[PDB]
Amino acid sequence: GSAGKFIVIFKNDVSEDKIRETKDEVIAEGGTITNEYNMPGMKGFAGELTPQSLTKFQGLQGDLIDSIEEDGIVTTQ
Repeated sequence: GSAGKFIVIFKNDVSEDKIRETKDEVIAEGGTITNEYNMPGMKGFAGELTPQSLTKFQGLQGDLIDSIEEDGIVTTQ
């Protein structure tokens, strides 16, 4: 149902529980998770998102999301 899959990342400040939270927030909210990124210095994840969830961590960005890459609202590939 989502608008597709997305890939967001969190700065190197965000907390651990926070990560699981934000992600969980999407799980409960709407978006889902299919994969995650537990790299050294890189804390991100990949899964299903939408335009709604975006605005969520889209505005608060900078102090939460380091990089956001939407692949749902692409159309015409």
